[PDB]
Amino acid sequence: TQFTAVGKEFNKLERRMENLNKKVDDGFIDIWTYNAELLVLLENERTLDFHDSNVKNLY
Amino acid sequence: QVQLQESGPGLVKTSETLSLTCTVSGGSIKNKDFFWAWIRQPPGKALEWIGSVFYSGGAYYNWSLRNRVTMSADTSKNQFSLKMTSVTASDTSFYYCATSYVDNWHAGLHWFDSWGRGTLVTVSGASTKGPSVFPLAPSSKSTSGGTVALGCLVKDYFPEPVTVSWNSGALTSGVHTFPAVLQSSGLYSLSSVVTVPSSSLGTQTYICNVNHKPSNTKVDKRVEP
Amino acid sequence: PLQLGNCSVAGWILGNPECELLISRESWSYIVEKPNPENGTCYPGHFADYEELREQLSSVSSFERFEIFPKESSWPNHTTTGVSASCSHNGESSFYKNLLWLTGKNGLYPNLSKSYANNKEKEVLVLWGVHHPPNIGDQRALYHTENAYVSVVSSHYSRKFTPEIAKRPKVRDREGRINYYWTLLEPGDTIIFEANGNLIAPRYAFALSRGFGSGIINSNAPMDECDAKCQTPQGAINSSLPFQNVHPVTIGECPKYVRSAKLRMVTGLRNIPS
Amino acid sequence: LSKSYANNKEKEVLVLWGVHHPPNIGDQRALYHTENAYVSVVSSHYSRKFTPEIAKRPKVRDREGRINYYWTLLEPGDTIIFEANGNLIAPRYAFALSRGFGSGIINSNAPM
Amino acid sequence: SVLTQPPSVSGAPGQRVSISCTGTHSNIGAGFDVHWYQQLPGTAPKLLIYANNNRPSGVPDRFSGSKSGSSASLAITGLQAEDEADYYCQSFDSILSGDLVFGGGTKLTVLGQPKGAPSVTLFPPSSEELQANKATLVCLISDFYPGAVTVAWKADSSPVKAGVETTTPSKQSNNKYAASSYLSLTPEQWKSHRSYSCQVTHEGSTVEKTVAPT
Ligand SMILES: *[C@@H]1O[C@H](CO)[C@@H](O[C@@H]2O[C@H](CO)[C@@H](O)[C@H](O)[C@H]2NC(C)=O)[C@H](O)[C@H]1NC(C)=O
Ligand SMILES: *[C@@H]1O[C@H](CO)[C@@H](O)[C@H](O)[C@H]1NC(C)=O
Ligand SMILES: *[C@@H]1O[C@H](CO)[C@@H](O)[C@H](O)[C@H]1NC(C)=O
Ligand SMILES: *[C@@H]1O[C@H](CO)[C@@H](O)[C@H](O)[C@H]1NC(C)=O
Repeated sequence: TQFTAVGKEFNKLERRMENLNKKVDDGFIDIWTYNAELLVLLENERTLDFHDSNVKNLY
Repeated sequence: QVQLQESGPGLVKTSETLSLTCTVSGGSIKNKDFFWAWIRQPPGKALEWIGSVFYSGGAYYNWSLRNRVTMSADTSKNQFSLKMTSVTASDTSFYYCATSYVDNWHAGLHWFDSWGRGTLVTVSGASTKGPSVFPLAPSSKSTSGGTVALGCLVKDYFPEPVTVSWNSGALTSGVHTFPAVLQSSGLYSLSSVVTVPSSSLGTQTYICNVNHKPSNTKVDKRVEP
Repeated sequence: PLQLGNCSVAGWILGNPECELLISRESWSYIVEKPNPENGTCYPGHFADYEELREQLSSVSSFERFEIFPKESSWPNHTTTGVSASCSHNGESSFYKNLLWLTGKNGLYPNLSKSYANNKEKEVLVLWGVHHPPNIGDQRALYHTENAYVSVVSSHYSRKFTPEIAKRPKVRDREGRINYYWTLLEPGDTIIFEANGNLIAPRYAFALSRGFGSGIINSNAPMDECDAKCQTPQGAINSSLPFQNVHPVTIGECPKYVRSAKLRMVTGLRNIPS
Repeated sequence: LSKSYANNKEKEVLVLWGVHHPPNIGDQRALYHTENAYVSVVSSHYSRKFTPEIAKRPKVRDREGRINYYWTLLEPGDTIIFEANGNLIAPRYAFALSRGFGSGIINSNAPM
Repeated sequence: SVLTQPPSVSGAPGQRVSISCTGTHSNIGAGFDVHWYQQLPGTAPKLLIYANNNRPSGVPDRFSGSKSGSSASLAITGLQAEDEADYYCQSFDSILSGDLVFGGGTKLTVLGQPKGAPSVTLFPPSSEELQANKATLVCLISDFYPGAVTVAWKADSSPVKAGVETTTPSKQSNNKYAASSYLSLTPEQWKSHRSYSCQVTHEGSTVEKTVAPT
């Protein structure tokens, strides 16, 4: 990650930009929250499966 | 530590435009701490500020001149300039270039240093006239008192001035270039004189180098008795 | 950062008499403002492109206040004593430190013309105001004209302001208004002010070098000597991890915000010891 | 002056004009012989009245004076009216166009 | 000139002179510093005092500056002949645009300066000049004090009025003066008379010089 200031401030006659900006911020949170939660679930199963295959092979 | 030199003297037709350039040596014109000035002085009269310019072209001008003057800087050539429009006879002055160390302009605590020699700009409807140089030689009947003098006679030129050196600069001792005459015909006549010992009269070459920068009229003259 | 206490960016930048922040800072990484500052535009009016100025002033690498047009000497044929009950300091009508209220002197308000060549090699934030009286009486009393103008021009700005007099709801006890304007004067450029009335003349301007790209945080959290890579409104965060669930609106090299409560990766084996 | 233009192109017409703003009242009077100048420009989707504002300005390309540039994309079948008593930098050439997909500008010294 | 200076001041050597510079509410009275310049005959001005009382290098403790209210003063104690020059004060004026301003200048005269006599040298029309169908006699007057002279020409031994053209005396580096007188004749006039003469009168005392066509 590079240096970034997420926040943007708008005036009472800039409600569309305000919302456009909310759409961006929320869309990215939606993606990262889904991806991150699912990646961890998938690769935790993969890690556990990997140990199992190593002990079965050591045997 | 900086040296300033204005452009050559010359004539400007009435209602026309005056241009001058100053050349900075011993340092850069591209310095945030200086505002480069143009000051003027009508002969025999007082000093007047025209304007001051930053290297970026940002300038301040004498209120009374704000609409006739324009100043610029050329960071490559290390020069700053003046352009003055719709010239009147009142614009006949000695134009000097100087500089000011400036922190905050409107504090008004700044002065002028590193002044140039000055340049005479003559405003006239008249035309540029070159000089007729003649040798002023000492007599073949003269019995030497102790010393002796010879000279150069610069005749009917316009405008002022003429630079008179001797032996391309070699001769400095005893030299005396006299202030010119305004021949009541509008033309000028000036004469330089060098005083030498009697001994070195026949035994030395005397060449007076005359320069009328207004007309680009360089003339060298052998003064022989 | 730049802590503003009870002041807003407007209050601090205009020089509201309740804002000062003693011997001031010359560089800041971000700005700290309270959720609702109580000291801003003490004299009411519109601050032009305020959210834009706020963004441009977020991070600043170099910053110097300089008396663009010194109060004590710049206006010999104008009065500069102008103060307001709405801009009080302690128990007395004061005004903004960075601006000057020019009104008539000896029955006249002569034309003014004051240019400024940018000799700073940095951008210069030049701020002014236009006064809009509530009635024609006041207009005539203060500026001795009914046909007033305020021209402000640079090589990249040109606006002519004419005052508009009107009956207005009182704000901080004023029917009158001062509209605030600014420009970032480019290195080497000249700005010209020319007026016959209503100019709230710039007094102090600022030579600056605009930083990376930061923002403002509105938080009542204490300031501290600690060093971070990621700042949140409620406190700083350890930036080494890829994700955080602390706050969505941050400043820095930050982990990605996630709605998740836990994100733990198994390294070892299932712990089955009995 | 009063000069209208009915869009007979069946395409959008990019109409460009300018408003001259002299540095002094002398020049204003010299060039336009009015101190109370106007430039009206109106279509069915544009309406702006321009009054010149004279002022002392820093010179740019040796000018104290300014020309502010304006444009509108006149819709097929629409009329545009220009009406002025001074300061109009009148449109000479206009452009009938059909706006493409959605592109952009590239700033590059690469060969074509 | 927005700043006012006395046209002139004088002093005997070793005395103290004071050149005043008086301003207004928009310049000195507005708090702007005052600076001074020394201008010697036929040279560009040079800085003498900067920032009210500061001396640049090469300026002796004799020169001092003071500023009070809306007026400034240049003082010179122990006056020397070398100090004889014009003196300009400079400040700043905020009334309009914010301008740099100068005073009208003050000519300083140092007194008790020796009454030196003129050095006249007279030249006949050159070989090249007469061959160019013109004739000019050049009478060069130099190193005289005070700067007042009357030049009278002589054709044989009779007065001349036509062809005579003389300069107004100018100040030299040494504080002495110099003049020139040029007599215009035709080569015919030059040859027809036995000898021409230049008579220079300075403080009643007169100097004569002569030239003949051989
Ligand atoms: C700065 O903010 C303070 C605090 O909000 C303001 O002070 C209030 O002023 C009113 C005036 O009618 C008083 O009744 C309140 O008691 C004050 N509040 C506090 C908490 O002291 C003040 O107006 C602001 N100053 C400026 C110049 O903007
Ligand atoms: C802000 O205002 C409060 C009272 O509302 C006060 O206690 C505090 O000291 C003020 N100053 C700062 C810098 O927060
Ligand atoms: C400025 O004010 C003075 C009076 O204090 C007055 O005499 C003068 O005319 C005014 N105008 C200018 C431009 O000096
Ligand atoms: C930051 O996080 C990493 C990984 O979680 C950890 O190793 C490190 O000690 C943390 N440092 C601090 C100061 O919290």
